[PDB]
Amino acid sequence: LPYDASKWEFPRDRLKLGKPLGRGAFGQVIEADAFGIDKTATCRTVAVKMLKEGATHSEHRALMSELKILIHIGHHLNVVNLLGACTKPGGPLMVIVEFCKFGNLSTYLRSKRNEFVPYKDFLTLEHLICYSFQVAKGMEFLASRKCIHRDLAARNILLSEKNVVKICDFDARLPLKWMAPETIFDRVYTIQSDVWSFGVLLWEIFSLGASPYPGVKIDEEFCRRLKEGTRMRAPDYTTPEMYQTMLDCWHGEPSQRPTFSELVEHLGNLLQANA
Repeated sequence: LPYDASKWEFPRDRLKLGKPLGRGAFGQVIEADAFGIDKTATCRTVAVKMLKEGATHSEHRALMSELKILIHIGHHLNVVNLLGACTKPGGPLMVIVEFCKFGNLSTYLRSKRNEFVPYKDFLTLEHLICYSFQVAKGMEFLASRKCIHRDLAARNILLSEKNVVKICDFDARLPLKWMAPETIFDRVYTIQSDVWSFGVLLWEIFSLGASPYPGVKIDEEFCRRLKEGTRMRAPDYTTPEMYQTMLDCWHGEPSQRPTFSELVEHLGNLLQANA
């Protein structure tokens, strides 16, 4: 796949690496200041995806692959965007993306259970609904580019400066809890199964950062219930209409669940109705 170096290549000497933002079995992210990464004379903090010390050609083919997908996907305010890359000889392959200072959404929300009042420092129904709305914008975009997230959860939503929230990958979690029933069973992954996932994320937003299916067992009977119509109860901070939206996204038939386009319209209505 082509890599237009004129548009994307950024000089390693303009990149100053800082503290690691995360690790993994293959990749690793690390904070960094890049000068003029957006054509202006400013030092901008960014997130750098680079390989680990001793990474193989397939780990190398992987980072490079994800680089082209990012270039493919394109730009959207509600995704963690590609800013530039270091691919030429004389250094480590590095994929520079936007840095989101507040971290994933779940961890952030949990931290604000004390700083939250439905209506008026504090979060409010407007925040929770604005984050939901933004994630639907972000997903309507990815769906437009014909991408499927496969694991849409709040830990994969990062919070930046303005209350802008961005999707990435576009304490632990049990990823099965976000899986639509046909995905769990027939193992299919479609955007309509991302909407189910979206519904679980909404639930996380209004439970202020909680784990779905509170203390329930994920046995084969769990997936039976789930396939028959069993569903989570309203989280402590939802709006009845936000909960109704969860039930919609959790529809048995993927075709009957709303489309992200439909959800952007609906959440825009709820948001504006919020005032």
